[PDB]
Amino acid sequence: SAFLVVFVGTVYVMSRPRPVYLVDYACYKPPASCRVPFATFMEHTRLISDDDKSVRFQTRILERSGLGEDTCLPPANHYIPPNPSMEASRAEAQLVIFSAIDDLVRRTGLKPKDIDILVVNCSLFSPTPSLSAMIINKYKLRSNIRSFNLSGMGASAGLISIDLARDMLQVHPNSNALVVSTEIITPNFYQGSRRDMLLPNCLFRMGAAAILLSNRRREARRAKYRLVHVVRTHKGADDRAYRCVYEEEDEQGFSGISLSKELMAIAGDALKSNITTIGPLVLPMSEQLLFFFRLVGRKLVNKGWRPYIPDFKLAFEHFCIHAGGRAVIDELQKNLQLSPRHVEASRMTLHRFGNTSSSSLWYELAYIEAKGRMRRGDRVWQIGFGSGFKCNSAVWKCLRSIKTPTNGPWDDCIHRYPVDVPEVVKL
Amino acid sequence: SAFLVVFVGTVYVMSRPRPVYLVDYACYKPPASCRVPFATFMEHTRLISDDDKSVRFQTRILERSGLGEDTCLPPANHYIPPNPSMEASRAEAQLVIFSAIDDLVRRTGLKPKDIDILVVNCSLFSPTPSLSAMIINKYKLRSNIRSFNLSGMGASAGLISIDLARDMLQVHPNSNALVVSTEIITPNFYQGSRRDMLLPNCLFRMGAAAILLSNRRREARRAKYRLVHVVRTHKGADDRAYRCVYEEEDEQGFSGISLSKELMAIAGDALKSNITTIGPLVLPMSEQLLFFFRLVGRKLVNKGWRPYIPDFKLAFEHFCIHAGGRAVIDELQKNLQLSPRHVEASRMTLHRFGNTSSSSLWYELAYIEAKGRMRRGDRVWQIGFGSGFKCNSAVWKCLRSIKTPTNGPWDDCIHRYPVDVPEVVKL
Amino acid sequence: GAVHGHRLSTVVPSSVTGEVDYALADADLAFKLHYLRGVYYYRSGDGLATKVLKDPMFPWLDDHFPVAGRVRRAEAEGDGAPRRPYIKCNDCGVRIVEARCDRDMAEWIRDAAPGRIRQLCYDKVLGPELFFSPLLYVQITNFKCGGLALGFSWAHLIGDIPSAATCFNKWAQILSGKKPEATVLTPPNQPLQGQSPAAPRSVKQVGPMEDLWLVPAGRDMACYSFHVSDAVLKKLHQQQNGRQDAAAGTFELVSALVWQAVAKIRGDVDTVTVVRADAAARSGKSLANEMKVGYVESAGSSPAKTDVAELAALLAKNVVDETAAVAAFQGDVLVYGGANLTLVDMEQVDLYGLEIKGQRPVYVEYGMDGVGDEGAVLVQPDADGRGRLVTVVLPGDEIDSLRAALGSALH
Amino acid sequence: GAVHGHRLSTVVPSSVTGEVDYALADADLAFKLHYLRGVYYYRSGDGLATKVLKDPMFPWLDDHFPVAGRVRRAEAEGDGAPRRPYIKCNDCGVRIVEARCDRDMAEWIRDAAPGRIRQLCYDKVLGPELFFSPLLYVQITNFKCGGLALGFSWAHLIGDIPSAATCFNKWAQILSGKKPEATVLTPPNQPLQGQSPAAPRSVKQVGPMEDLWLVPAGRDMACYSFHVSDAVLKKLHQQQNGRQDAAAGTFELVSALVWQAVAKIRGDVDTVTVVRADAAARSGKSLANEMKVGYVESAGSSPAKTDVAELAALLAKNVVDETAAVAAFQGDVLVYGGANLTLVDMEQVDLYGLEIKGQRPVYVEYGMDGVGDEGAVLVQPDADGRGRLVTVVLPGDEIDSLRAALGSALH
Ligand SMILES: CC(C)(COP(=O)(O)OP(=O)(O)OC[C@H]1O[C@@H](n2cnc3c(N)ncnc32)[C@H](O)[C@@H]1OP(=O)(O)O)[C@@H](O)C(=O)NCCC(=O)NCCSC(=O)CC(=O)O
Ligand SMILES: CC(C)(COP(=O)(O)OP(=O)(O)OC[C@H]1O[C@@H](n2cnc3c(N)ncnc32)[C@H](O)[C@@H]1OP(=O)(O)O)[C@@H](O)C(=O)NCCC(=O)NCCSC(=O)CC(=O)O
Repeated sequence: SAFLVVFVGTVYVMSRPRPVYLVDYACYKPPASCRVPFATFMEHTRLISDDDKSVRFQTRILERSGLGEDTCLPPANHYIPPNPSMEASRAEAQLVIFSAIDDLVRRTGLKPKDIDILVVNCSLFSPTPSLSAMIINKYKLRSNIRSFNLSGMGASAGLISIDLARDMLQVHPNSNALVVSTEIITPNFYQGSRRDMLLPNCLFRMGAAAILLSNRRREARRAKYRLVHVVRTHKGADDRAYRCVYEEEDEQGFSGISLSKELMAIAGDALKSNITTIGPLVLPMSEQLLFFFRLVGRKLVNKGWRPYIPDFKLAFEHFCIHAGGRAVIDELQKNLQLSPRHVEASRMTLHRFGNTSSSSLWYELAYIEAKGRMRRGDRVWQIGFGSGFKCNSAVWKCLRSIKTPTNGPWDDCIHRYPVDVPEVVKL
Repeated sequence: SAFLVVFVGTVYVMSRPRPVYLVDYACYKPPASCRVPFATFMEHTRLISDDDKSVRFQTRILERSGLGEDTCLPPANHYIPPNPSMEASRAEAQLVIFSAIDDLVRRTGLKPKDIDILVVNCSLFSPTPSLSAMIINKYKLRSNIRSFNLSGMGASAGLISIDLARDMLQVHPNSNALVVSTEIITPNFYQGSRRDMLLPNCLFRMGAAAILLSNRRREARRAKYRLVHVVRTHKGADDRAYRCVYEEEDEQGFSGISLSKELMAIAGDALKSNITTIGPLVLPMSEQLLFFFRLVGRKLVNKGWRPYIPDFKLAFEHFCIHAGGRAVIDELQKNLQLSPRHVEASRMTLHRFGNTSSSSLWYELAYIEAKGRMRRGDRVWQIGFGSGFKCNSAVWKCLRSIKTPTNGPWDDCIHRYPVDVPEVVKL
Repeated sequence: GAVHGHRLSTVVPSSVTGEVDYALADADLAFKLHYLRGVYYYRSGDGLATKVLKDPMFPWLDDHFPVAGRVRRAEAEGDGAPRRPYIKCNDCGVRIVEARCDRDMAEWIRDAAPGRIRQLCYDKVLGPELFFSPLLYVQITNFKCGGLALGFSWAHLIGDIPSAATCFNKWAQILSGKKPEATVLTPPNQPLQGQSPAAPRSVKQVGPMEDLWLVPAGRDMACYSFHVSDAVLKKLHQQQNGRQDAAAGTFELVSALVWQAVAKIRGDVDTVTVVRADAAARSGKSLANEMKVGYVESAGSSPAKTDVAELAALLAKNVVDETAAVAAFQGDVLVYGGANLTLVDMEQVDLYGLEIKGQRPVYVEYGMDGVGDEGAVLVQPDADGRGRLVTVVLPGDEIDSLRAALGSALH
Repeated sequence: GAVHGHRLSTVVPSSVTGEVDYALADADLAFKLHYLRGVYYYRSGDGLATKVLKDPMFPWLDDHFPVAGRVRRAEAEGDGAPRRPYIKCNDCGVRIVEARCDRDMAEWIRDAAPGRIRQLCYDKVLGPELFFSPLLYVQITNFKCGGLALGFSWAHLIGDIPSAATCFNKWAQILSGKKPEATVLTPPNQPLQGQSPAAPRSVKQVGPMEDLWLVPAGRDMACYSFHVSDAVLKKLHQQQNGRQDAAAGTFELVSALVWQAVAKIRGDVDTVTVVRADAAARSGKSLANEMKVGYVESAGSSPAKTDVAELAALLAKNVVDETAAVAAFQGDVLVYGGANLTLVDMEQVDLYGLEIKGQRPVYVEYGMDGVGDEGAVLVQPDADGRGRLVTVVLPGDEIDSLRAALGSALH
């Protein structure tokens, strides 16, 4: 063939999807003027409450939580009792978000007229106008910007916004996307005494991340990662998984997030429904033969062999399990059969920054970058789980080797990390 | 030539966008047990209020509001004083939404396992798990559904949801997209006494719309409309238009929507900024020539001429301006030079249903379909303005002539509409 | 064991009435100062949740839309002396007061203590905000034994007592699934002239109030509602020996016994008032104040110690009827207990026809409000349909001694 | 014109300390029952919002991390008869109390009424939750003038009074933009062995206290801060004509004046305590109790008959210092006001070195909490550096008698 390859050469390049490049991202580093230690949190709890059945419960929760002393709460939970105002929660949203976009536009050389798509997510706090309209008002973005504000979707909506900005960058060529993933802790606080609602008091901390995605080929040599796959999984059709992370009000009228005791069994079963989709996508077919050389000799001889799970350590170099709690990283390690060096970004992110809900994956990625472990061609797996039990996952591929002076949230304190973490905090 | 013309039929055919078809929609008609007359509202206000200045204000607001006697409030504002609980807010979200999707799946034969994209928008009420997860839990949708929950984006977020479902149907072929556009009035009631925050009490009423879009070409003989354009215009960069519809807390701590007195001057300038984008897209070139020939003679002949923007009455046959208030449709009519029959769906929708925030455009479309005026090939213009002053606009093209028994929200009352709405109702 | 947790709500007509002005008759504006309090007790109140009880109130107010209207006045730009009220039929609605009482209902029915129809009815009045005051209040009290008490606070302006009871039974028939009888509001009421400046002796000209439609008595009333049994009814038929008489043995004898008990304690109760809820005097209208007001006097010896057969034959024969001059008068007139002790004939009124689903009431008592300081006597039917229930509205200083005087005869 | 609107908040160290245990000295545990109440008045608090004042407290507590810790108890190695406490350096923080007062500050400074130091310092104590009680409270009171009052409630366990004052001045130096000097915690405190089973006659051995480090008085205590001027100081120097004196002419004359003034009120206060803040006894440490506590007897005539010159002569030389036997005693003791009257020498202490931006304080007064019912005399410096200020913490029975007994000499 000599002339009928241009028809193949134009049916392949117009059907190939546009690549979505992660140019750079900036994570909000909260200051040491907002850190809440163990003893400060426990004395703040002991002053406002009267019963020593809730304080002794929160002591065990916070000492088995896997957090540290540098975890930061907003400047309203430093008061006894706290002040969950609307202006105090909106000014915190102008602190964690605007300091993450200012850090991003000074390291990328980004213009505010260059941003075409703006996808902001924050679970509980959703003011009128949006946080996206707040960003548009502050940075003077264009009138034809395509802004979206996904609210109420929990701690897995960071990858929902990443998949949304991916699907918007296929329709619109030569565009930049701005993804902001935050969680405002000032209206998240629980003023009551129900024990299932006091676990979000001892877990969630300050944090945000501004993410710059693009599909231009000019920003393919400056870019850090290429988005390979985003795999979503919604276990909300089950009634046990839908009412797992449920926002209720107690019998005294205080709103809050009520976690279930069966959450870790549901978070494990939301991952294995996500593993069965992302498995054929990322595993090499050198050993994707577990379903054709091993399964065909089962239902005629013996159903059930002793377990040899698909080794995901052959498909990925880095793992970014969402830092929900200590016991959830402990279980998803044993489901994936991970080494303790693989779950090190998640553990040290929960230790240093706490359960920053929608943006823990970016603090984990900045940990893997700032340790000098992000080499060229390394594949990254970000597993993120939240409310409604959406368990979304993203596979990034590193384009260029990151140099260890990173200018991220970790560079002030990563000479001490990884810290050895005993499972209790003695008091 | 006769052999190398396949390069024309491979570059042009694979670069055209996928057509998005509005298959059907279903607006929630509230029952007559939840209706609030004028006297019931002005007595429920007068029993709680100690201030006799606020009732003299809300009398004037509700009597010049353009609303009617069939406007429905949720079953928590029927109490004296109201009880805006969260269980009562979820009971309304399970009522206005699950009765508009049940109306849609019985008139289209839609299966819950066919829905691939789910875009729900509600401005103020955004629980955890979100309303999209509520729809997924009730109807038992698939685990790999792409669900989005856009909250905080005001009353113009219906067309943001339509634009999002349109852009999601370009990437995913052979897909159905469910769009739910509602507003929960139960947490939106202002329990205070500030006069700028007492206008959303006298305007916002119950209503919801569930919309089924699809890019399947098999559903081109069943569908009612084809989406032509969606034009978005975000006026949030102006500091006056950003704080025009603003959610605050007053001096007593009550949260509410504070409407400004500068709203019609902003909504008119957010519309004519949207007109300059949708103008070259839909206007016929037989009278688009004033931007090609007549603007040549501005610095050539005269500066100071006759007021004449091009006629949108030649472009579209139907208009669906968002039924915000009486003075807003009065101001967006003279900015477009519309006949009283052109602003008739908006006026009768505001009279019958009130200011349903995001679903007013679908109630107006159901009004035009109920009168039998929706013919084949007719073009519809749906204008929606909201908070942050996003002012979105969409153009649909009717595919088949709608037969006048519609089974919508209007069929119990369409024989008496249009009603001669007085300027001030008789007191 | 007081009633607590009052939650206020409204029910409207399900269909828009429009700009309709319901004209009130001349007999409606004479009874405007009085208010009816009726309580309907039920043994089992399960399955009657307060959406089940409230959803038939929306089709029931479609037929009875003046009950959901509000009182306004018609302006007169001549002299400012007349301003006739009407019912502007806006769909403002009927108050629904959800309440709960943690006492036993059967122990409270047999309490015989002064004051259970005030705690079980919402004690409101077409009050100082006249233009924004409801004409009907329905209180739904749930007891801790499972009992249910429906307390109706009915304004005597919009309807009579049989009109009120038929209006409630037409809601019970919609709740039971039955088809109610059609309501006739069709011939509109017109005012009448005739120039009567002299009030009858059956009523008391109170002062020309303007926006509070209530006369305070100074001495607080109390509805003591005792029971007249079947054995003491036919025992009252043992004093008419040797004579034939047209005295109805279940109204004239009972009200004559209560008149004897009141006149034994007061000095001279010479003139009384009989306000009959007759049926042959009714038209077809569903909301009309068609009572039969008239005064009866002794005209001779005092009724303090004569026997009740003489007072019964005196009450059934010597009534001078004045129901037309009460309506033809121009001022506020205060019929119920204003000039004289009223004796009301609510005995042919279908009180126990408030069958909710299949549940006939256990006990139905009717009180009043706005009674002047002479007293009101309300002779009601019984649950079995043979005895009488007598609610007596009195200033409180006498019910301690009416129980001492009536108990010698009632055993 | 009272203080209201208290808002509580904490400031932690900016750097994590870790699992450090600050060992207390044998002198720190002898002063654990007393507390310090120091108020610093400022004329103009412009630009000094309660973020500008709170932000330098995060670098200030990195150097002074035992002040941000809590007090715990270690367990014995054999039988559990002793339990020596220590400051566990968890970064729990320092309380900040943002209050306001609508009274104007210049009127309240010159008012001479008792109870001013109690309202501007947050009166708390290492109290009923001993493991969860702060060692330092800072109250910021905004006045009607815009004047600022910093009220420092300092637990006397963690440091002395010059240690408290330099610890506050090192915060004001960070606030003013300056650089504070070195905070020395480098030699750790250790217990001693001296075999001391007998308490000195300068303290009062109170009973066993377990989880409340405050001895109650029972009477109404009152701290009365009167100012002793320069002209009355030179009138005190005319009573050693021809007599050689070694008394410091600004402390022993003034404390002798207050001693004979309260000796004319109480019966027989024969001996007194002098708590000297001696500059030579201080070591290099920044949080340590290097006081000089010792009694002094009359040893002759009564202190109510004699004059202040011979009282100062016996007050300078006849001090039997017991500051080692105070720290060496086992049981809990009461220094300030326990056994005898205490005459503190807080006069070379840099009180007015709290220049927060460029502003010298207008008035600085120090009170004490936990003083027993004998009294405490706090001889402070004034703003000019020549006159003195005396805060007398006595019961309220003899405060108004002291203002009359001192007025004959103070003019
Ligand atoms: C496992 C831990 C309880 C700590 O381990 P422990 O050893 O203390 O557990 P344990 O068995 O000994 O007992 C713990 C005590 O706390 C109680 N307890 C434990 N979990 C509870 C829960 N969900 N609700 C109410 N009570 C609970 C137990 O009854 C018990 O009380 P008793 O002593 O009486 O027996 C905690 O670390 C944990 O919950 N980790 C999971 C974190 C998590 O749930 N993250 C959700 C974020 S998802 C998200 O981010 C999505 C979103 O928010 O939208
Ligand atoms: C224009 C109207 C006031 C009615 O016309 P009138 O003839 O009565 O106006 P008027 O000139 O006579 O004066 C009316 C009285 O109300 C006061 N008044 C008017 N607008 C006010 C406002 N926004 N805030 C506070 N006060 C206001 C005026 O000061 C005046 O007070 P005085 O008596 O002292 O003179 C009302 O219909 C109106 O405001 N329509 C606009 C509705 C609107 O804004 N919709 C936005 C939906 S946006 C949305 O849906 C997005 C989202 O929710 O997120």
